[PDB]
Formats: sequence, structure tokens, C-alpha cells
Amino acid sequence: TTFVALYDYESRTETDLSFKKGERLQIVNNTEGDWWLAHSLSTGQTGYIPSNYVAPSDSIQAEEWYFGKITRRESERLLLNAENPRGTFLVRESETTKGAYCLSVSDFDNAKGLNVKHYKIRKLDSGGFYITSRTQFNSLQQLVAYYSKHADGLCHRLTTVAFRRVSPSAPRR
Repeated sequence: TTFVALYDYESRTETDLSFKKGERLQIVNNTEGDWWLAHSLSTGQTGYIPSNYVAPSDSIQAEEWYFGKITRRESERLLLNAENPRGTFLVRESETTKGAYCLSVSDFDNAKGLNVKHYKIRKLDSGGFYITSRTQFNSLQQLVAYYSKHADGLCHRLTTVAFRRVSPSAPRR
């Protein structure tokens, strides 16, 4: 029944709540379309939070490496950062196939230099995800936990989560 914060937010009014990314919140009243009343489980503060800054706990949008409907052009811009080591990755929605996802990872080939590898993740009719038929998965979170321990078909193992994600615009009310 808990939620989790996706970004950092600073209080603008006297009735809203300031919170940092990763803060676990408790939605106590969601009878409001834009701003919900939440109780921070870590700092103990209560206040109104923007509903777009949070996502349900153990959901797909709540993961730090899930970036949503970011385009391929915009996905390479985050991974091509010089700070990102080899293996910096993110999971985006497949713009070609609805319901599918793409995995964009940063890679260093000695022949092409720094580059970005894109692997499309296919959704089974049963609800499963896979990149190759040799290994199938049920959810994207556990898929990342595999390819983060061993490469296994990928040019490199998943390492760093892509940081530097702009905070979305707070909705007015």
C-alpha cells in the first residue's frame, strides 16, 4: 500500500511536502486528481505531493532504470555521457512495437569507439519477457538482475544505472 519517490521535490506552498528521490511515501488520501496527501515513511512528515513524482512500490515505473517513453535519439544522449562507464543502461518503451521494450546500454568497441547497444525485449503472449529464446523472464526487474551479474549474449554486463534524469514539471492546481 506504500509508494516511492522518483525525483527530488522542494515545497512551494505551506501545505505540500519536500522529499528526495528514493523516499518511501505512504499515500493516505488520493481523492485529488493532481496533488495527493502523503506521509513520508522515513522523515515522518505529512504533506501534499505531486502525483507524477511517485509510483507504486514494486511496480515497473518505480525502478530507477526505467525511463518510460524516451526516444532512441534521446536515450543515447544520456548513455553517451563521459561519466558513464561501460555498461550504463536504461529500459525504455519500444517505439516500434507497442507493449514491448528496448534495452539501451553503453559499450566501447575497439573498432568503433564509444557506442550504444540497443536490445529489443519482446513480450510473450503469456506475459513473459525475453531477449533470446534461451532465457525468458516474467518481469523486467528480474531481467536486469540477470544481465547485471553476467553478460550472457550481451556485449557487456549491466553495471551502472543511467543517472542525470531531468525532473518532470510539477502540475498546477
